[PDB]
Amino acid sequence: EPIMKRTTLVANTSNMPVAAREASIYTGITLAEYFRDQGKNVSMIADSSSRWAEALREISGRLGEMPADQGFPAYLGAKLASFYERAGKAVALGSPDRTGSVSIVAAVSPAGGDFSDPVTTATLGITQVFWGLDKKLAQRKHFPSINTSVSYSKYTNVLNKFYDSNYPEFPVLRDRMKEILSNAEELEQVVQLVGKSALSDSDKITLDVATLIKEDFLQQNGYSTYDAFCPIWKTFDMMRAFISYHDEAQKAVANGANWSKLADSTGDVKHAVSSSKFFEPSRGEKEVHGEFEKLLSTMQERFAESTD
Amino acid sequence: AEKRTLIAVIADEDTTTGLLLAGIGQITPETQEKNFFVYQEGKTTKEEITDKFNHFTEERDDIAILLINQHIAENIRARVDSFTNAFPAILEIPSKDHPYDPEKDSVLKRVRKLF
Amino acid sequence: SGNREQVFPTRMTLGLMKTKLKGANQGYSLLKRKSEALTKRFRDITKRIDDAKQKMGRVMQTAAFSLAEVSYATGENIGYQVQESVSTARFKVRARQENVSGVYLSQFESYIDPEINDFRLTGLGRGGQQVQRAKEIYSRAVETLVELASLQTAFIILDEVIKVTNRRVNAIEHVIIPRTENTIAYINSELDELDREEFYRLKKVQEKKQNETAKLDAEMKLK
Amino acid sequence: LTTAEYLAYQTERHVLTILTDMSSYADALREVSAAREEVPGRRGYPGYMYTDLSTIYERAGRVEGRNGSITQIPILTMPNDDITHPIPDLTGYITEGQIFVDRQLHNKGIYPPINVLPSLSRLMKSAIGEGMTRKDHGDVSNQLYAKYAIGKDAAAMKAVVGEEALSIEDKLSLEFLEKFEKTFITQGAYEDRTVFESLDQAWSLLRIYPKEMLNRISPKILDEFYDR
Repeated sequence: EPIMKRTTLVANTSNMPVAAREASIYTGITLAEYFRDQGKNVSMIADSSSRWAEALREISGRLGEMPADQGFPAYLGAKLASFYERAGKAVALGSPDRTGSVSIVAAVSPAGGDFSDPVTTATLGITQVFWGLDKKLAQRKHFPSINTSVSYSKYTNVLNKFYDSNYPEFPVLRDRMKEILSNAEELEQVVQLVGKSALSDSDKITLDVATLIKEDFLQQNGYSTYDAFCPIWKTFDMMRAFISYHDEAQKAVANGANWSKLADSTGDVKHAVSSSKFFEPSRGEKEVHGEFEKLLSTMQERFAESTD
Repeated sequence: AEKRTLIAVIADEDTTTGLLLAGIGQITPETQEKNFFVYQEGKTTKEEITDKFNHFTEERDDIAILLINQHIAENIRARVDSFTNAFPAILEIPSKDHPYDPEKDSVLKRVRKLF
Repeated sequence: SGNREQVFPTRMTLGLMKTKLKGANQGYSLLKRKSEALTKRFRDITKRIDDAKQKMGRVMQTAAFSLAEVSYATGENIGYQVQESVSTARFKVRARQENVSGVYLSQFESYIDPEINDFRLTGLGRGGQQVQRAKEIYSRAVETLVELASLQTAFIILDEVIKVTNRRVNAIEHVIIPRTENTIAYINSELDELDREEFYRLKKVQEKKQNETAKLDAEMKLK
Repeated sequence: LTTAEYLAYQTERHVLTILTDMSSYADALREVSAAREEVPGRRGYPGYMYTDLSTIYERAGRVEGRNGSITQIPILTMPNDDITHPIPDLTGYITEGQIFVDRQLHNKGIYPPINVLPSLSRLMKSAIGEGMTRKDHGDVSNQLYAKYAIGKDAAAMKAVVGEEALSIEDKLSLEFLEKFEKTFITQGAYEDRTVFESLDQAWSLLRIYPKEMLNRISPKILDEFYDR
């Protein structure tokens, strides 16, 4: 079935009047609220709340109001708050009892490529989830190019209840990956001045595992059939596989094994972990999970063999 | 580079004999050469000594160290630059017929000057 | 005034240059204490060279005495009989690489040949003892040569590291800091000042307009 | 703060005041200022909020005639993570010290991600003593700070000179930093540690070091606590 039966669009080009630009967000969120009141989980996608903020700035300019910062109106944060907090899960008014929600998924166009612009600064004080941009990943064409260091989600704690029911180790593996990425990020910023000569074998494993993560788990094509939509079970299994790679590599190197020899002898399981992303999600959760379990068992066997 | 035994081109005849007794020389059937030059101190020309030192230190590709035991000025002058790229061509100043005083040792002089 | 990056003064560039300055400062300190470790090892190796010079001289003269004693045992000098045994080498410097203070120093390791030792198989029985003394002397001299090679490599590495640290202290940081100072203190302050002047002129126009309106209203109330 | 003043200075309670999101209050203050056609000051924030933040903050402290007291813990989000921003700068002017929450610690999974190297309590020395917690509080805190800084420096050199090229204090410092950050700083969101439990956990962390270079602990306290 077409998505259009689920979707209504609020088209507002840039050449339309500024007041229509300002009212676009409000009419869209009111439609989202109306469909939330029917007990339907409805998602609102705002193309650029930065353009909405610029519309507010232009209107305040025509009104001769005193701006706050970089020309933006003083009530910019108040307006973004009054828009964003129209989102949460709710018990719809009236009877019968029902529950709906409005997931506000609002994009922001940065100014000068930094978070110094007032729109993002006001947004960060409201949004629980902020998927920041990384021009180092964007310029190197590593999509979806989300800045892991500065992006955050305050819904990690709330989602522990969902994870415990479905994927018990998901928060643990997510924290493990974040720790690995941060440690390797500081290791890279040291290396770029010093070099990779003096690092311990464990540091080399951290760097290689984080590079593998960035290239084969975080990076997503989006235009490929195998990876257009990575289901949550596939994502969880991939986190399991990557964390298992890191854990077995660290355990083996702790037992004296040279990292170069281990890497050359386990390039096969490294390629298996890398190509785990190529599994078609359409094959079903059962088949994909079974094949991920096969991959994990193969990795454990291979590392047990090569550690001796 | 490949391992090699120390050459005694700029060492004394007695030092060369001692190195040969220890086994610090290997033959080169490709050109009928040897890993250690003849220590003809007082008989070979200074230019010949410099040429042999250059061949051992530049022409040779093995990792042979060198002996400059009480070397004549033909090697003392060259030692000011021959120390660069100490691999595969290492340098040293063993004892010889003349006493191995550290005054003429280029490596010791550089070490002291760096202090 | 001073070295400058000649960069586009904006808040994004200000933050970029602050991060660059912090990174360069921490890199300067990082390489400074790396160079401290390297120069500590360098002084150690210089001491080893200094004393090992006389140690190796003593060992060389011991080996020469032992060889000449073997010659006394075997009548005439070992001479050409010894010289003709240059077919194979009983001692060699095996290749090695020891990461001394984070630098891959190429310290050669002495390794006598375990396959053949026939170069001393001639004449009198003291040839074996002379060969053993000369082999010990060769091992000592090979240790001295490995220490000298380590000293040379460490000198090169320490010179490069100290040059980089001095460059960071004197040019890189001392130009990034004036660039950041320019950016913020000059240009961001001037932009804020121009915004202040424009908004104050706006307020003056608005207040004079509203004051004229209030005066007109008071006048028509009076009339 | 009016409620805290009432309680502490009339009911004679000890009142702790947590003012979370001081930056949001500053944004609201800027909005109110620009509503009165005032021209914005530095970074769009009006130039007079040092006075208003001072009025908020100074409504604290203990007083002569009342047994009550007010302790304030403002919580402000640094925009773009800088101290030079007007809000953290003015708060540093008016308040004694600051606690730092570090993004780097947060990404590593450490909770609370409190970075203790920059965080400082200016008048901490008045809260610690013999009749005030335990006699070893000050020097244990000092030793923890020193060994943590040494551990961070040694972690910097771990990737530059190598693990084996470090000094014995640095080898101890890497593992001290590990145990510190992921056992002592890392405290559960519902784990309530009394000051004495935290102090003896700090001692258990400090028991790995030798006598000679626990030099920032007084030898009396060190010889009474470290050796058993």
